[PDB]
Amino acid sequence: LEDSPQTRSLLGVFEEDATAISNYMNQLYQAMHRIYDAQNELSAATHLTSKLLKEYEKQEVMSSTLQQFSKVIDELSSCHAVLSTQLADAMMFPITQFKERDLKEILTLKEVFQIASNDHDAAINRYSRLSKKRENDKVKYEVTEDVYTSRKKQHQTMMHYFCALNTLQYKKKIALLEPLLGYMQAQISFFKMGSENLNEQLEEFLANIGTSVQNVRREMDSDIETMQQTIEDLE
Amino acid sequence: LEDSPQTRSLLGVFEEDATAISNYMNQLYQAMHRIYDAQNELSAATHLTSKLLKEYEKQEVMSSTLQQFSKVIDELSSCHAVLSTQLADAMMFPITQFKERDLKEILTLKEVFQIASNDHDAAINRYSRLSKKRENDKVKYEVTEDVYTSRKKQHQTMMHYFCALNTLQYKKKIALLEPLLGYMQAQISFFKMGSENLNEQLEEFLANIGTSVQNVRREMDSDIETMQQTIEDLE
Repeated sequence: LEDSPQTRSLLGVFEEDATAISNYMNQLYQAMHRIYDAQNELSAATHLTSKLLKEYEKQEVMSSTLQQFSKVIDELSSCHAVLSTQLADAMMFPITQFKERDLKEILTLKEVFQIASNDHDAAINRYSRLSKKRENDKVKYEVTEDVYTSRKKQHQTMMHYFCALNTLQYKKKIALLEPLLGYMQAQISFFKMGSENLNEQLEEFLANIGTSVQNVRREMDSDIETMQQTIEDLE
Repeated sequence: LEDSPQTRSLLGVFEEDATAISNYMNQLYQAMHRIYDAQNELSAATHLTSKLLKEYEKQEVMSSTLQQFSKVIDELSSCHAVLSTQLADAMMFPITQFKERDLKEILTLKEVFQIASNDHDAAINRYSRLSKKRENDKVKYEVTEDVYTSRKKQHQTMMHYFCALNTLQYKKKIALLEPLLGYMQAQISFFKMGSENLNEQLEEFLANIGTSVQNVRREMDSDIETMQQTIEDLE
């Protein structure tokens, strides 16, 4: 990449690609952010539900059954809370930093280059203006010098910008794969830990509660017939 | 429960207890509803993220890596979606019906009793009014008959109300245990199915992506030194 024409040409392609990269990563940032918010809210609601079950007693066999449910639910809420903090740290942080630091840096340097470029166009236009007239040896030297200094400035800001565009090609891949790896690793711990808490003893408990429920339903139907009898007698 | 005084007394206790039951179940309804909404949003955001990863190609080795992530994520989004529909059906439905049908029925019957009671007070007051004066054999018979019919009406609405208060004692237990059992059963399938999708081959894939990421980081650092050299030459 020997000269300015070629580099400027390649800069345009890197810039168009950086625009597509920004559009896709912003969409990914938004989707992941919805996952993060939902998992955070799900942890809080699951912990609130376990908290409420404990508060039942603050109005006894039911009390105790609710305590066991509350204990299992609190274990699952811990899984959800650890997953939330790992999603924030290993998934949200990387995609957020790519958007807030890298993509912003690209726009900033693009603008610094735009201004240095406007400044050089002004010097070239002023050179054209002063070329059309008989004038000072001094202003001639100055207008020429301004072309050189404004072009050097334009070139330097262009390369600062092109270097970041080139590095963006790498950050793009890292910022795509890092949050996905972080997300997946956190899910593996969450499903494994949760799944172990949900054992065969817990299933025995659930089967028995199921039976307790069917029994209450039967007793209800039977006591409704007594109460209807009691109503007729009182009438 | 031989007579009206006793029954009315016991009705007051059932009514106070129904008020405490409504306050607690409404709080439980609200907590569970937050769990339901969060799990629904989490399923949609997880499926949207897998959808976006597939769309990457619609701008190749990255393409393929993103496809594998998208496949694993779509499997987890299926777990989340089945859990959502089971939470709606086995947890939200029972606590919702207890609140929208049972608790509402209690308030309705309580009001029907309140009006029948106001009507009897009016007949008793009218009996007092007509007792203080020399008047018709007919109005006397009528005002007496109105006391009897308004009291019978008051008593019947009272018993309709007391029977529902008594049955509420059973529904209360069923509506507490049913959603909790439904919730827990759905969680067991979700963690088991999810956990199996997250196997040792998937862990091999993740370890290799981790390596791919560290390699991109190295290549980046190295290509940045080349680009800085290229910049100096172009200047």
